[PDB]
Amino acid sequence: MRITFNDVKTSLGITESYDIVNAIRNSQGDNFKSYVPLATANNVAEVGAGILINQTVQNDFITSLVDRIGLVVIRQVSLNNPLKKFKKGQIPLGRTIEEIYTDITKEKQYDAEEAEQKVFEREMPNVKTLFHERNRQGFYHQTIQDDSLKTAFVSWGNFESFVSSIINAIYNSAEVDEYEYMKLLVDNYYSKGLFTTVKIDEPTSSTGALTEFVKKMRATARKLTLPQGSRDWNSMAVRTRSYMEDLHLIIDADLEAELDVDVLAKAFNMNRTDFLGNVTVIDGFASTGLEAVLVDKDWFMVYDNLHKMETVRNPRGLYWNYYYHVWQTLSVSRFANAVAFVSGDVPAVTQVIVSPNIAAVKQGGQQQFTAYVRATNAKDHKVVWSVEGGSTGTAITGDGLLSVSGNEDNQLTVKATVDIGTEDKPKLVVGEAVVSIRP
Amino acid sequence: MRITFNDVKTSLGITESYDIVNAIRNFKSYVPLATANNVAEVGAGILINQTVQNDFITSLVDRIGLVVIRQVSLNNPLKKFKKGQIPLGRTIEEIYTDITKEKQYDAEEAEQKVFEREMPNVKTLFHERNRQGFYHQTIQDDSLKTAFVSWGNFESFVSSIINAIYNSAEVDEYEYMKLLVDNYYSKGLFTTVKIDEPTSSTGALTEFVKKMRATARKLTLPQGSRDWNSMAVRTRSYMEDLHLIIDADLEAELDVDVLAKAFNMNRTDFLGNVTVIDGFASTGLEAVLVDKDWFMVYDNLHKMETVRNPRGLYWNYYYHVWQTLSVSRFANAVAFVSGDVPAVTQVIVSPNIAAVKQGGQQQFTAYVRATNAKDHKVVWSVEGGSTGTAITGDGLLSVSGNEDNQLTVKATVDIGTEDKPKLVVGEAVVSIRPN
Repeated sequence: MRITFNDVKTSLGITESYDIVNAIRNSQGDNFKSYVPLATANNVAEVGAGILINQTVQNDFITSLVDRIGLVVIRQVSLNNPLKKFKKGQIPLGRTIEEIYTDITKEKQYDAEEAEQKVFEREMPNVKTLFHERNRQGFYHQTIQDDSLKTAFVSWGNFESFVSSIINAIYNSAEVDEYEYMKLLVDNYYSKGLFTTVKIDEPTSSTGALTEFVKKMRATARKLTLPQGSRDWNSMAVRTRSYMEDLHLIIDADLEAELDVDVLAKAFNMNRTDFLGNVTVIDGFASTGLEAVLVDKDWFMVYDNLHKMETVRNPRGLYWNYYYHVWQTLSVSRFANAVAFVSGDVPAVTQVIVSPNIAAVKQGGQQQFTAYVRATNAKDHKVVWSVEGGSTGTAITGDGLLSVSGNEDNQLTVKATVDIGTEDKPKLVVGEAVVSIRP
Repeated sequence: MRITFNDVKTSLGITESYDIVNAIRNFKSYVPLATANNVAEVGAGILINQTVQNDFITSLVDRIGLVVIRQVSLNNPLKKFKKGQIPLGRTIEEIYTDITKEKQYDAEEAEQKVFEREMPNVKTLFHERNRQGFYHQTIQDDSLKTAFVSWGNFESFVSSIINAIYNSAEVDEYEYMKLLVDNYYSKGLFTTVKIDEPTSSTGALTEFVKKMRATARKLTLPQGSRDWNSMAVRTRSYMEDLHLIIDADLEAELDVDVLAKAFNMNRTDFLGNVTVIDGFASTGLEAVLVDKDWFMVYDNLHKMETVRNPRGLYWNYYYHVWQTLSVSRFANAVAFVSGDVPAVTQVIVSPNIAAVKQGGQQQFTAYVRATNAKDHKVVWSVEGGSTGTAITGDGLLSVSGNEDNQLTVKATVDIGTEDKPKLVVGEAVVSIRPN
């Protein structure tokens, strides 16, 4: 075991542009005339960028002696996840999380004559539930041959520094992967089309477009925080409210650079033009038309289940193995407000939602379904209704009222369809709910 | 085979939770020492880091499982054949003085000789069979984290990790016993009795029951039989010490009653004396009746050893059980076969191995284990090879002088015909000492 290299030049990963060493020596009033008086310029130009591998150099006075290393420096770096503030506590027990939300009811009219026989009747509350599952299990592996690593150092201080460098690199890898996994949530959430999209033209195109985007964001942020709530900003179409201090706007660096260079510097009373909520900056989104995402604090459903470290020793090879196990759940809540602020060409209708997604109806029972259409334009749309139960005698009317025949037992799917395409080229956006028959 | 937390609770002198592990291992100031309702504290302390978790789980599984399994494997139904650790210096040999008559009082006859010895102890060697194996099982970190929610989950986890190994070992013990019985029958030291397919008809069943009763009454004769047993050494057995190993089909066909009435016991004390196995896989063997001291087992060791895989985040624990099985050559053992067994099974020489001088004589007698009342003649051969060293037809062997080799007396019985590819013989070693 003796690794040795020979016949290597100090220009390995070098792609020269104009050969400054030659450019200096032939100048007549050029910009390089300042380096003409320099005597030992060639050596600096040769080894001024460092070298990748070093060879044994004999001393210039006594050739028997060999020049030695005079300084050893070990570089360290620490990396962090800027989205780590969006995390929550640990859940050591269980692999799933259940989320329950209850909605508002409908007002009735006072009637003493009819209150004398319907006293014991019942009204069922509107309650919805969602589930989140554990979806990340990984580990990081590193080996350390401390016994054979002693030949590379002459001082005991650098040995533990070098091993701690690897130990810290493990955690740096974990942090980087955690950041990427958290960004993947926003990316795939936009990919699935569950965001509420606001159409802007282009941020980095003109000052007018930039200030129009600012106005649109301000109006949207104001609309989110109304005391009576709204159903236009969450994928579950429930009446919810958000607070100004809990609103986070995620943007990229180019956007803030354009903002503060163009419209913030030249603005008297700049507090009337800047963003409202808490502003976070990242290195851009993977999606095409995404510019800035406005979300609620509760929108994130990230949890960590396992973070452990294990060590193994090999008595034969004299080395240590380190394993770092990380288990996590990555999820997003659909009960929180979320705005996409997209700039490219978007469809007229993004999605349609049926308010009751889970139904439990008896054989002769009835159910009511309401449809909410997320449209990107001021124009309206019409919704058609259909049932794929499979049996005869059951059907739903145009207003979403269901009638079920007794002599049937199967899964029923209620589909609401909206047509957004032109004639001869149909384009449909559909939403479905599952109904279970009870005997 | 169905052991639960009650079994470990009775095996140990404790109830419910225990802190002996953290008392005996720092590790003390890592988990709470209370036996109160608190379980989140103990769970967090156990799972606080991998070193402590591994130490606790290893100590627990090793010590507690060893103690519990060793306590519970000695209470199985076949415990009367089970002994403790093997005694030192066993010499793997059995010695048994043959019971003889008493000499009549005679002063004139006695005054001639007073230092005369009486008889050799006609001892033999053990028939042994060693066993060593392991089972091994795995436990995960998930179903250790999800075991401290309530105090019942922990005991359920303990029972789950014990029961599989315990029942596997209990099942394997019966198989090892069956293989030992099969090997003994293959050797052929059982004394044979002919029956005819007890399950073929109801008459065959009652014939088998009557034959079993007659054999038991002959075996339990107070005066001694010498007819049974591997070698004719005149041993007697008692009624309550007879143990029966019978096939599953035959046991199912037979009723619990009348079979017990064939002996002097009544059902309740007969279920503990009858053992049922599924198949013998040996020609036509049906049921074997052996003495209580015929079969013995000594447990060399039991051990639990654990190792953790951190790449896969789990543990493996191995249970190694080593023990030896022995069968006595002086105990009664009747085979009760049904088939085409030869008329003569084996000829046995009573003197067995003997020592003689260069000019002595020795008397050899033989016992033939014949399956029929028809008498068979025995011919004596000297083998050996010398001049003047010969054995007559009555079994008297005379050793000639100037002899240096070791001879082997043989007794042969012919049960063939004009073409006789069969020969039953019995060998006897005679060692000569110089005069």
